[PDB]
Amino acid sequence: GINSQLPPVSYIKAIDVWIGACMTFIFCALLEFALVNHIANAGTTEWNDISKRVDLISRALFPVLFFVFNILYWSRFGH
Amino acid sequence: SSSLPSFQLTNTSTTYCTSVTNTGIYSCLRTTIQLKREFSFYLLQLYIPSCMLVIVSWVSFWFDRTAIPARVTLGVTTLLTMTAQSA
Ligand SMILES: CC[C@H](C)[C@H]1O[C@]2(CC[C@@H]1C)C[C@@H]1C[C@@H](C/C=C(\C)[C@@H](O[C@H]3C[C@H](OC)[C@@H](O[C@H]4C[C@H](OC)[C@@H](O)[C@H](C)O4)[C@H](C)O3)[C@@H](C)/C=C/C=C3\CO[C@@H]4[C@H](O)C(C)=C[C@@H](C(=O)O1)[C@]34O)O2
Ligand SMILES: *[C@@H]1O[C@H](CO)[C@@H](O)[C@H](O)[C@H]1NC(C)=O
Ligand SMILES: CCCCCCCCCCC
Ligand SMILES: CCCCCCCC
Ligand SMILES: [Cl-]
Repeated sequence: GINSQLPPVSYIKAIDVWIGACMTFIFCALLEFALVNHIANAGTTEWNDISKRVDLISRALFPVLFFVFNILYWSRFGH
Repeated sequence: SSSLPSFQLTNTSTTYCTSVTNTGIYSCLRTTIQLKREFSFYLLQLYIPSCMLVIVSWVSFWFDRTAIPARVTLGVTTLLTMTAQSA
Protein backbone atom coordinates (compact mmCIF):
# COMPACT_ATOMS: atom_id res chain seq x y z
CA GLY A 1 0.00 0.00 0.00
CA ILE A 2 2.54 2.58 1.12
CA ASN A 3 5.02 1.66 -1.60
CA SER A 4 2.43 2.05 -4.36
CA GLN A 5 2.09 5.80 -3.80
CA LEU A 6 5.85 6.27 -4.22
CA PRO A 7 8.05 6.52 -7.32
CA PRO A 8 10.72 3.85 -7.72
CA VAL A 9 14.01 5.36 -6.53
CA SER A 10 17.65 4.29 -6.38
CA TYR A 11 18.14 4.58 -2.63
CA ILE A 12 16.88 2.90 0.55
CA LYS A 13 14.20 4.93 2.33
CA ALA A 14 13.80 4.97 6.12
CA ILE A 15 10.33 3.54 5.49
CA ASP A 16 12.10 0.50 4.01
CA VAL A 17 14.24 -0.01 7.10
CA TRP A 18 11.13 -0.02 9.25
CA ILE A 19 8.98 -2.36 7.17
CA GLY A 20 11.97 -4.65 6.67
CA ALA A 21 12.68 -4.89 10.39
CA CYS A 22 9.12 -5.67 11.45
CA MET A 23 9.08 -8.21 8.63
CA THR A 24 12.05 -9.94 10.28
CA PHE A 25 10.54 -10.00 13.77
CA ILE A 26 7.56 -11.85 12.32
CA PHE A 27 9.80 -14.10 10.21
CA CYS A 28 11.85 -15.06 13.27
CA ALA A 29 8.62 -15.79 15.12
CA LEU A 30 7.77 -18.46 12.54
CA LEU A 31 11.35 -19.70 12.66
CA GLU A 32 10.99 -20.07 16.42
CA PHE A 33 7.80 -22.11 16.00
CA ALA A 34 9.66 -24.57 13.78
CA LEU A 35 12.65 -24.75 16.12
CA VAL A 36 10.43 -25.31 19.16
CA ASN A 37 8.12 -27.82 17.51
CA HIS A 38 11.05 -29.73 16.01
CA ILE A 39 13.08 -30.29 19.18
CA ALA A 40 9.81 -30.89 21.01
CA ASN A 41 8.71 -34.15 19.39
CA ALA A 42 12.23 -35.55 19.78
CA GLY A 43 11.85 -38.56 22.06
CA THR A 44 14.29 -37.61 24.81
CA THR A 45 13.17 -35.25 27.58
CA GLU A 46 16.56 -33.59 27.11
CA TRP A 47 15.32 -31.63 24.11
CA ASN A 48 11.75 -31.36 25.36
CA ASP A 49 12.49 -29.03 28.27
CA ILE A 50 14.84 -27.11 25.96
CA SER A 51 11.84 -26.58 23.71
CA LYS A 52 10.04 -25.13 26.74
CA ARG A 53 13.08 -22.98 27.51
CA VAL A 54 13.05 -21.42 24.03
CA ASP A 55 9.49 -20.19 24.54
CA LEU A 56 10.23 -18.69 27.95
CA ILE A 57 13.16 -16.79 26.45
CA SER A 58 11.23 -15.72 23.35
CA ARG A 59 8.31 -14.34 25.37
CA ALA A 60 10.75 -11.76 26.72
CA LEU A 61 13.59 -11.54 24.20
CA PHE A 62 11.38 -10.58 21.24
CA PRO A 63 9.66 -7.66 23.00
CA VAL A 64 12.96 -6.44 24.48
CA LEU A 65 14.71 -6.67 21.11
CA PHE A 66 11.83 -4.98 19.28
CA PHE A 67 11.86 -2.19 21.86
CA VAL A 68 15.62 -1.87 21.39
CA PHE A 69 15.03 -1.63 17.65
CA ASN A 70 12.45 1.14 17.99
CA ILE A 71 14.90 3.11 20.13
CA LEU A 72 17.67 2.82 17.54
CA TYR A 73 15.27 3.45 14.65
CA TRP A 74 13.60 6.58 16.00
CA SER A 75 16.85 8.13 17.21
CA ARG A 76 18.19 7.56 13.70
CA PHE A 77 15.28 8.93 11.67
CA GLY A 78 13.19 11.06 14.03
CA HIS A 79 16.04 13.53 14.45
CA SER B 1 18.64 13.49 -13.60
CA SER B 2 17.34 14.69 -10.23
CA SER B 3 13.85 15.15 -11.67
CA LEU B 4 14.10 11.64 -13.10
CA PRO B 5 14.09 9.32 -10.05
CA SER B 6 13.03 6.03 -11.65
CA PHE B 7 15.64 5.92 -14.41
CA GLN B 8 19.26 6.81 -15.12
CA LEU B 9 19.98 8.74 -18.33
CA THR B 10 23.12 6.84 -19.31
CA ASN B 11 23.75 7.89 -22.91
CA THR B 12 22.60 10.35 -25.58
CA SER B 13 23.11 10.51 -29.35
CA THR B 14 22.54 13.01 -32.14
CA THR B 15 21.58 11.56 -35.54
CA TYR B 16 19.82 12.13 -38.88
CA CYS B 17 16.54 10.51 -39.93
CA THR B 18 15.96 12.07 -43.35
CA SER B 19 13.46 9.94 -45.27
CA VAL B 20 11.92 9.63 -48.72
CA THR B 21 8.13 9.92 -48.69
CA ASN B 22 5.40 10.11 -51.32
CA THR B 23 5.36 13.91 -51.16
CA GLY B 24 9.15 14.14 -51.44
CA ILE B 25 12.45 13.78 -49.58
CA TYR B 26 12.41 15.54 -46.20
CA SER B 27 15.44 16.40 -44.05
CA CYS B 28 15.20 15.25 -40.44
CA LEU B 29 17.23 15.22 -37.21
CA ARG B 30 16.87 12.82 -34.30
CA THR B 31 18.17 13.06 -30.76
CA THR B 32 18.15 9.90 -28.64
CA ILE B 33 18.40 9.40 -24.89
CA GLN B 34 19.07 6.01 -23.30
CA LEU B 35 17.18 5.22 -20.10
CA LYS B 36 18.39 2.52 -17.70
CA ARG B 37 15.72 1.37 -15.25
CA GLU B 38 16.66 1.76 -11.58
CA PHE B 39 17.00 -1.61 -9.85
CA SER B 40 16.79 -0.73 -6.14
CA PHE B 41 13.00 -0.63 -6.35
CA TYR B 42 12.64 -4.05 -7.97
CA LEU B 43 15.19 -5.52 -5.58
CA LEU B 44 13.14 -4.42 -2.56
CA GLN B 45 9.58 -4.77 -3.88
CA LEU B 46 9.96 -7.91 -5.97
CA TYR B 47 13.08 -10.04 -5.55
CA ILE B 48 13.79 -9.74 -1.82
CA PRO B 49 10.16 -10.34 -0.75
CA SER B 50 9.86 -13.34 -3.07
CA CYS B 51 12.95 -15.01 -1.65
CA MET B 52 11.63 -14.22 1.81
CA LEU B 53 8.42 -15.88 0.62
CA VAL B 54 10.05 -18.99 -0.85
CA ILE B 55 12.23 -19.37 2.23
CA VAL B 56 9.11 -19.41 4.43
CA SER B 57 7.69 -22.32 2.43
CA TRP B 58 10.80 -24.26 3.49
CA VAL B 59 10.36 -23.87 7.24
CA SER B 60 7.56 -26.40 6.90
CA PHE B 61 10.13 -29.10 6.14
CA TRP B 62 11.05 -28.91 9.82
CA PHE B 63 7.57 -29.51 11.19
CA ASP B 64 6.69 -33.08 12.14
CA ARG B 65 5.05 -34.99 9.28
CA THR B 66 2.09 -35.58 11.60
CA ALA B 67 1.12 -31.91 11.82
CA ILE B 68 0.19 -31.42 8.16
CA PRO B 69 -2.22 -28.56 8.94
CA ALA B 70 0.83 -26.40 9.68
CA ARG B 71 2.56 -27.36 6.43
CA VAL B 72 -0.45 -26.69 4.20
CA THR B 73 -1.11 -23.37 5.93
CA LEU B 74 2.44 -22.26 5.13
CA GLY B 75 2.72 -23.66 1.60
CA VAL B 76 -0.68 -22.29 0.59
CA THR B 77 -0.40 -18.83 2.15
CA THR B 78 3.02 -18.28 0.59
CA LEU B 79 1.69 -19.45 -2.78
CA LEU B 80 -1.38 -17.21 -2.62
CA THR B 81 0.72 -14.22 -1.51
CA MET B 82 3.09 -14.97 -4.39
CA THR B 83 0.15 -14.59 -6.77
CA ALA B 84 -0.98 -11.29 -5.29
CA GLN B 85 2.54 -9.87 -5.46
CA SER B 86 2.85 -10.75 -9.15
CA ALA B 87 -0.59 -9.31 -9.87
C1 LIG C 1 17.62 -10.40 3.44
C2 LIG C 1 16.52 -10.98 2.58
C3 LIG C 1 15.94 -12.24 3.21
C4 LIG C 1 14.93 -12.91 2.29
C5 LIG C 1 15.32 -11.91 4.56
O1 LIG C 1 14.10 -11.19 4.36
C6 LIG C 1 13.59 -10.65 5.58
C7 LIG C 1 13.29 -11.77 6.56
C8 LIG C 1 13.68 -13.14 6.03
C9 LIG C 1 15.06 -13.16 5.40
C10 LIG C 1 16.13 -13.34 6.47
C11 LIG C 1 12.32 -9.87 5.28
C12 LIG C 1 12.59 -8.68 4.38
C13 LIG C 1 13.63 -7.81 5.05
C14 LIG C 1 14.89 -8.59 5.39
C15 LIG C 1 15.74 -7.68 6.26
C16 LIG C 1 16.31 -6.58 5.41
C17 LIG C 1 16.53 -5.36 5.91
C18 LIG C 1 16.19 -5.06 7.34
C19 LIG C 1 17.09 -4.27 5.04
O2 LIG C 1 17.85 -4.80 3.96
C20 LIG C 1 19.14 -5.26 4.36
C21 LIG C 1 19.74 -6.10 3.24
C22 LIG C 1 20.03 -5.24 2.01
O3 LIG C 1 20.68 -6.02 1.01
C23 LIG C 1 19.82 -7.04 0.51
C24 LIG C 1 20.91 -4.06 2.41
O4 LIG C 1 21.11 -3.20 1.29
C25 LIG C 1 22.48 -3.01 0.96
C26 LIG C 1 22.98 -4.13 0.06
C27 LIG C 1 22.30 -4.09 -1.31
O5 LIG C 1 22.96 -4.98 -2.21
C28 LIG C 1 22.73 -6.36 -1.91
C29 LIG C 1 22.33 -2.67 -1.89
O6 LIG C 1 21.48 -2.60 -3.04
C30 LIG C 1 21.84 -1.65 -0.87
C31 LIG C 1 21.90 -0.24 -1.44
O7 LIG C 1 22.64 -1.74 0.31
C32 LIG C 1 20.19 -3.29 3.50
C33 LIG C 1 21.01 -2.08 3.95
O8 LIG C 1 19.99 -4.14 4.63
C34 LIG C 1 15.93 -3.47 4.47
C35 LIG C 1 16.45 -2.43 3.48
C36 LIG C 1 14.98 -4.41 3.75
C37 LIG C 1 13.72 -4.07 3.50
C38 LIG C 1 12.85 -5.02 2.81
C39 LIG C 1 11.63 -4.66 2.39
C40 LIG C 1 11.04 -3.29 2.58
O9 LIG C 1 9.73 -3.44 2.03
C41 LIG C 1 9.71 -4.55 1.11
C42 LIG C 1 8.27 -5.01 0.87
O10 LIG C 1 7.45 -4.34 1.83
C43 LIG C 1 8.06 -6.48 1.06
C44 LIG C 1 6.84 -7.11 0.46
C45 LIG C 1 8.93 -7.23 1.74
C46 LIG C 1 10.03 -6.61 2.55
C47 LIG C 1 10.99 -7.70 2.89
O11 LIG C 1 11.44 -8.43 2.01
O12 LIG C 1 11.37 -7.95 4.27
C48 LIG C 1 10.70 -5.57 1.66
O13 LIG C 1 11.36 -6.22 0.57
O14 LIG C 1 14.61 -9.80 6.12
C1 LIG D 1 24.90 4.96 -25.10
O1 LIG D 1 26.05 4.29 -24.61
C2 LIG D 1 26.68 3.29 -25.40
C3 LIG D 1 28.19 3.54 -25.33
O2 LIG D 1 28.65 4.33 -26.43
C4 LIG D 1 26.18 3.12 -26.85
O3 LIG D 1 26.45 1.78 -27.28
C5 LIG D 1 24.69 3.41 -26.98
O4 LIG D 1 24.33 3.31 -28.33
C6 LIG D 1 24.36 4.81 -26.49
N1 LIG D 1 22.91 5.02 -26.53
C7 LIG D 1 22.32 6.18 -26.89
C8 LIG D 1 20.81 6.22 -26.83
O5 LIG D 1 22.94 7.19 -27.25
C1 LIG E 1 10.50 -15.28 33.15
C2 LIG E 1 9.59 -15.16 31.94
C3 LIG E 1 9.03 -13.74 31.77
C4 LIG E 1 8.10 -13.64 30.55
C5 LIG E 1 7.47 -12.24 30.44
C6 LIG E 1 6.89 -11.97 29.04
C7 LIG E 1 6.31 -10.55 28.94
C8 LIG E 1 6.00 -10.18 27.48
C9 LIG E 1 5.39 -8.77 27.35
C10 LIG E 1 5.43 -8.28 25.88
C11 LIG E 1 4.69 -6.96 25.69
C1 LIG F 1 16.65 -5.13 12.00
C2 LIG F 1 16.33 -6.59 12.12
C3 LIG F 1 15.91 -6.98 13.53
C4 LIG F 1 15.48 -8.44 13.59
C5 LIG F 1 15.22 -8.90 15.02
C6 LIG F 1 14.67 -10.31 15.05
C7 LIG F 1 14.46 -10.79 16.47
C8 LIG F 1 13.76 -12.12 16.50
CL1 LIG G 1 -6.12 -18.74 5.83
